[PDB]
Amino acid sequence: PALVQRRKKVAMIGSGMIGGTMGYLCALRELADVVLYDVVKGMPEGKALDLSHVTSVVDTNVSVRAEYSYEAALTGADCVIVTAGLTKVPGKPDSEWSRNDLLPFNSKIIREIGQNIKKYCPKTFIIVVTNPLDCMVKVMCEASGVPTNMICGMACMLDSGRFRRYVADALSVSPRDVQATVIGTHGDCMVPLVRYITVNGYPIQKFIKDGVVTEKQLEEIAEHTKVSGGEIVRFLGQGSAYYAPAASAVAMATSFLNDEKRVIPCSVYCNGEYGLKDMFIGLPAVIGGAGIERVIELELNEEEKKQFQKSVDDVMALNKAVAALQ
Amino acid sequence: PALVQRRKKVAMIGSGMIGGTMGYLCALRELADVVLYDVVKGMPEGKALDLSHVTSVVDTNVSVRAEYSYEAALTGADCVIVTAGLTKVPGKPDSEWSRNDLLPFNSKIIREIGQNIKKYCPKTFIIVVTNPLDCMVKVMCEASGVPTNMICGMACMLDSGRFRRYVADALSVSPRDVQATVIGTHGDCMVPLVRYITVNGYPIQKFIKDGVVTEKQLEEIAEHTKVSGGEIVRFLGQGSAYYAPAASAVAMATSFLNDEKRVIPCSVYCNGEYGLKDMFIGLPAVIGGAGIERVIELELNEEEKKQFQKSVDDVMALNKAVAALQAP
Amino acid sequence: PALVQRRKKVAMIGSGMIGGTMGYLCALRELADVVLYDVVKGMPEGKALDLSHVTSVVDTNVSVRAEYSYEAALTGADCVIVTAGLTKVPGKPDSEWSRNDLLPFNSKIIREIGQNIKKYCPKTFIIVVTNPLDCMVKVMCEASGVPTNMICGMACMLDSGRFRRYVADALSVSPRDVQATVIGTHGDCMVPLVRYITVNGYPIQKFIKDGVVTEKQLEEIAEHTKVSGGEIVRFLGQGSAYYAPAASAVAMATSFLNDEKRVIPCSVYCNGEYGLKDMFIGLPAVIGGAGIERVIELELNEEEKKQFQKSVDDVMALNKAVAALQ
Amino acid sequence: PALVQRRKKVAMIGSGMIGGTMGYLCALRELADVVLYDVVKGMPEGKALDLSHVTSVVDTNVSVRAEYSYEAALTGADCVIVTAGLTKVPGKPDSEWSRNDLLPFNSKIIREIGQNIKKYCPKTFIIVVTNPLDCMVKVMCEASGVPTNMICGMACMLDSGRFRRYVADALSVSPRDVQATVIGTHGDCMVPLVRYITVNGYPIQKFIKDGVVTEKQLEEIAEHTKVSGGEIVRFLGQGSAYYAPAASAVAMATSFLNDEKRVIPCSVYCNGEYGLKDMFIGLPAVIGGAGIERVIELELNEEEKKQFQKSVDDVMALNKAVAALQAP
Ligand SMILES: CC(=O)c1ccc[n+]([C@@H]2O[C@H](COP(=O)([O-])OP(=O)(O)OC[C@H]3O[C@@H](n4cnc5c(N)ncnc54)[C@H](O)[C@@H]3O)[C@@H](O)[C@H]2O)c1
Ligand SMILES: CC(=O)c1ccc[n+]([C@@H]2O[C@H](COP(=O)([O-])OP(=O)(O)OC[C@H]3O[C@@H](n4cnc5c(N)ncnc54)[C@H](O)[C@@H]3O)[C@@H](O)[C@H]2O)c1
Ligand SMILES: CC(=O)c1ccc[n+]([C@@H]2O[C@H](COP(=O)([O-])OP(=O)(O)OC[C@H]3O[C@@H](n4cnc5c(N)ncnc54)[C@H](O)[C@@H]3O)[C@@H](O)[C@H]2O)c1
Ligand SMILES: CC(=O)c1ccc[n+]([C@@H]2O[C@H](COP(=O)([O-])OP(=O)(O)OC[C@H]3O[C@@H](n4cnc5c(N)ncnc54)[C@H](O)[C@@H]3O)[C@@H](O)[C@H]2O)c1
Ligand SMILES: O=C([O-])C(=O)[O-]
Ligand SMILES: O=C([O-])C(=O)[O-]
Ligand SMILES: O=C([O-])C(=O)[O-]
Ligand SMILES: O=C([O-])C(=O)[O-]
Repeated sequence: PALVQRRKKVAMIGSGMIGGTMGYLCALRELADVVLYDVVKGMPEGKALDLSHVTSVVDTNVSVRAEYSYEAALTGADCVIVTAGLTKVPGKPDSEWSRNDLLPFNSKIIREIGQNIKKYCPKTFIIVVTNPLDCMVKVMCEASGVPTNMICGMACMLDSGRFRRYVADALSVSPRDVQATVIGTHGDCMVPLVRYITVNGYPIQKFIKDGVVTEKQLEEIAEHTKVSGGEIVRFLGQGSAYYAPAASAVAMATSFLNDEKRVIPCSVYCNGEYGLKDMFIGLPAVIGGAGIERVIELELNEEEKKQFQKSVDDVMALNKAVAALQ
Repeated sequence: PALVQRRKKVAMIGSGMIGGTMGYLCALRELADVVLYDVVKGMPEGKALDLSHVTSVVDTNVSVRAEYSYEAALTGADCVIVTAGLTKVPGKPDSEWSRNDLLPFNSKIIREIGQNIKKYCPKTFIIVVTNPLDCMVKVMCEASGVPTNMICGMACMLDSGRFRRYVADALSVSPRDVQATVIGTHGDCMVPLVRYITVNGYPIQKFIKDGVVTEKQLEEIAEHTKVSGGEIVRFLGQGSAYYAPAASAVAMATSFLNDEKRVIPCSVYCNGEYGLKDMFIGLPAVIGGAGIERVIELELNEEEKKQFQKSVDDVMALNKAVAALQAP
Repeated sequence: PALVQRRKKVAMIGSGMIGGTMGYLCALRELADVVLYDVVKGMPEGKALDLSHVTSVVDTNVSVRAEYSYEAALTGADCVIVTAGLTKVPGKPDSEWSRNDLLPFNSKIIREIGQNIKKYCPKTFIIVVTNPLDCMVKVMCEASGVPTNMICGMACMLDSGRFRRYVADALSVSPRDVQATVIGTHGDCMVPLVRYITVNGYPIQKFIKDGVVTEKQLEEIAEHTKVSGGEIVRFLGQGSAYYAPAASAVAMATSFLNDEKRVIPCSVYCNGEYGLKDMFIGLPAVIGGAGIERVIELELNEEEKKQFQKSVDDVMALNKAVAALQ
Repeated sequence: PALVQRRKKVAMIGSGMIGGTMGYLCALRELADVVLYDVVKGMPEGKALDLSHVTSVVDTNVSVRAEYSYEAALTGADCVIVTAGLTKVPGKPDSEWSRNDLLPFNSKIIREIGQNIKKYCPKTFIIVVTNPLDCMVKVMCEASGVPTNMICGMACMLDSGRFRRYVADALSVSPRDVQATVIGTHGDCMVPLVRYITVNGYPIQKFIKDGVVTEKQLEEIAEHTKVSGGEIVRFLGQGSAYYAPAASAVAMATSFLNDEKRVIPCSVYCNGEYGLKDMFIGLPAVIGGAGIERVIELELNEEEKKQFQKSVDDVMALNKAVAALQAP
């Protein structure tokens, strides 16, 4: 009869490794109907079929469909997750992999998508994934026109998860009980907050005194955290990480769709925090039904401010660069 | 043919509110086969049937059944969760409800159960719930004879859980991201560690400075945390809390059965921590497939040590009384 | 700021054994905000506190609270599950337990709740649990005035669940893969459809031929199914079943809230099925975002028609008794 | 202290698309520790790292590691899922994609892995995924030497899942409530049992008579089911389906590890069923803690027997050829 409860709808703009994987999580958990969009014809339909098949195997019921027009993909989307763009510069060695070099390639793609979001789903919650992340979020914000609390970028939840897993291993505890955060720009200048590491809220410092972990060891973990993306790029040979990036993005989408109010670091709009304005950078935030509801301005020690400033310079330089392109 | 992968088995010794509720969680998550045991005959069989029906409704497959003998209930249990005993003293005003008053009624029961565990499943992991919790864990340890890392009491995860829900409501965040801990003995002398509260590892002091919450609010929250049990007893009229207590005990059991190594505060054996020996008390610990794999010692400050020390005296006095009064 | 994604809200009208258990399921699964209402004061606040504490323990975030006024409990409820009423007749012996005897006591309670639903949440989905079920849904229908596709009674999913568990045990397979259905009036006249039992879609007859189970065994299971509610009443001593009943009603509400379109037997409004009109009785149905989306009319053999007619007569007499009372 | 509850361990031999995806399910659901093994160097390590990262994101705790020796990968494996092998013959047009063409490229690989299992984890439950499925299960069985109930092939759950999705869409109901099964060999000769389709036990015939679906519609659904694999091969351009295959394999692995006794059609050893001996073919079976605990023989009508006989003839032919060409 009259539909009273409508399933949530998530449009995956870009159906590569991450888009498909996020679609998988949606089908596995029955979180929402899924739309797979991409410029590559055919592939999206193959994945949609494969995913629709998953719903039977795992006894869930959501609709997964491919769409090749912006209008069909975006109309009615409660949340739009963008992964469209390149992951590596063509004809460039894995050792020279740089997220920033992707800017000239993905800038125009993010812009076009945002103009379409503005046209077809101006009230949606946008989650950007495309690199260089913090820069692409701004481009997306300017082109989409959505309120600044309704757009963010997935980056720091992934970096923090990496940070968390390494600490968890060192301590021999579930990463569920390791709170470790990475803030700043998603890249070599990201800032792992070693000082803020807690084990179920217990200061990491005590674990150092009790000899469970050493200061040197934690510093090495922070370093491993910064280069984890490039490490996977090198091991994989082709493309980059997608399982954790997909899981992080969906976690954020979920906190939004279910108004959970999780505390998740991500690339958020700056309203004066740290003296920053009209830009996006990775900071701890609360994601709820009204989108980004809080942005935490942590007190930084000398070393952290130093690293964060460099993170800020990197971002502002990238945004200057995009402004020069168009 | 031969069974190669056997389901885990959790024996609920006591099939009242909490025992039946824990049985429900196992059924809902297909966590393990469940055995319901109680001195009251008839009732656990009714709950076993009800619970077996749940498996159909939620598409899971675990066996849920009642056993009336200790031998049939305990044999083969990977984990034994004890809730057997009284929640309230007969003919006593809810205004006067006290967990310590139960000491005379539950001691004997807990001791008998431990003697049976020693007899039927000495390799099991024991999770005690029966109040007064910290004293009972010790009685259970002595009677069962299991290694000290294979036994604990469920309490602080519940107390921290309450602490967390209140903080989460004051900050408008998911309790998943509030790490608030309560240590000490489960009672009026429990120690809500207000100074240690974090929001995804971020010091609470930052939310205080930001003007989102005040120290005053936090202290009122710790006070609520402490009287949360009695509050529910008074509201309910009969019995006490069971939904969160059951979820707490099962989360601990799951961390054991799956070797998750989650960091959950519970009543654990002390062998030097905080200067305590031969006793159990609420402390942050790591629960893994080897039982209590680690007992965390926090750097308490003067005021905290004073409150913890009061908690220590209460349980030591009671343990001495129990030993003094024990039958040969 | 502006809330865009709002959690679903389910009101439990009646906070005894079943209302509290359903609240438990909502909190454990982060299914929806919960409201506990009851005529008894204090108790609902006690359970609400206990349940809110659960969210922390299992890392979910939903609001659980007690409300004493109908206006507070019902306003905004996406779904209302009614368990308000008695489970046993005061003074009557357990051996003489009957759902039909509860009619004089619960009919007035249900009618009042219906009028309050009309007033505060006419657009909600109503799931009645209070016995005598099929009769009570009718009472709720007339008093509430909601669309005929927006009200139903929970009973047969529970009866079928019991039916499936017993069959599952006889065959040594997961109940997940046993399709067993009970239709008719929730009572001694309920009709377990032995002939329609399938194991992952495979006819039960083949298993009979393979000697996995005998026809006599199936018939005894059908009988056990019929008397399961009383068997539990007798074993419990006080009250009746609540774990499976609660799970059954939440499964129904979930199929509604997420528009799953599950095929769940329940008490639904008849528009001519079996020649039944202006009444409610248990039949297989499809529950989705638009409430009862389809009612399935199975072909019945001679014995089934015979047993079903008794089911119909049972409930028609009950509805007759109610019109005489109010 | 001593570990008492050890996590389950699943070894993905072959860490391509399906192998990696199954590891994801294990990490997402905290089902078991995972070992990613492959002959391609580096790639498994990249995926293991990425999957270990997932555990933090979704708050679970299982170990995910890459292993380059058969011994490290296989020792202690409760279950081994083999996806090692080719998906398409190089240089052949997608329009000419045929699973049987893979036989000469994957048979030796499957045999080797089997030889290593016999040595390193003879008590494991083996789930083969590599095509051509039914023929590879037999090679694995002979090479590995495990009891016939401890090995099966994943295929019909996938085929049946596609079958169920299409029917569910036609009826506008959840696939959870559609029981549709495909038996026979995983290929063009697979048998979608249209006549056995039920909606929560209710026969599809009634929906035809009531005008909800048509005979042609169901026929197109059976046909669409048979060609689904190739359909995705052609759409994707490179490789073949992996999301549903992975979920089907892990669902089977889970029924074994949790002794759920789910009724899942899969490639199982035949000892008389439908008159077949010494071979594997897709049939409904019960998967539990003792591996394949029952194989269901369905009554087939004339047309079904004709089609099933056709799939039987295909696999027996191949099994014969494989044996003739096997290396000493
Ligand atoms: C911030 C962070 O943590 C993180 C982590 C991992 C990857 N990424 C980035 O996320 C992006 C996606 O990675 P991936 O999924 O592995 O990549 P990949 O598998 O290559 O898929 C990108 C997809 O987008 C498609 N595409 C290209 N142009 C367009 C366009 N105009 N409109 C729609 N689709 C288009 C492309 O055809 C392909 O299907 C890359 O830019 C990565 O660098 C970010
Ligand atoms: C530590 C903590 O956080 C916490 C929280 C809530 C309740 N509790 C305590 O946990 C216990 C159980 O709570 P409940 O389930 O609500 O209580 P309740 O519902 O009364 O059930 C206790 C059950 O144990 C049974 N019993 C009594 N004596 C024996 C015996 N000798 N052997 C076997 N069974 C027996 C009794 O018949 C009843 O079915 C009480 O002692 C509570 O105070 C502790
Ligand atoms: C159909 C089916 O399968 C099934 C299964 C089990 C129980 N039931 C019935 O479901 C109902 C609830 O069972 P229960 O929860 O176990 O029972 P119980 O635990 O007694 O709770 C019923 C609750 O409703 C309350 N109540 C009474 N009158 C009102 C009123 N006017 N307004 C609001 N609340 C009121 C009462 O105070 C109590 O808290 C009974 O009628 C049972 O017979 C049906
Ligand atoms: C039965 C069924 O339903 C089904 C469905 C989909 C795919 N499959 C088959 O499953 C297999 C794997 O598919 P995929 O994962 O998508 O493919 P793909 O991603 O290409 O991975 C196969 C992996 O195995 C590796 N490999 C090759 N030889 C060996 C060896 N000797 N030892 C260890 N690893 C080796 C190879 O390097 C690659 O990483 C193929 O044979 C498919 O045809 C079966
Ligand atoms: O951005 C990336 O590619 C990463 O960190 O995985
Ligand atoms: O011990 C108790 O009863 C409590 O805290 O709920
Ligand atoms: O209605 C009942 O009481 C039952 O069947 O459980
Ligand atoms: O076997 C296959 O590749 C399939 O059917 O997906």
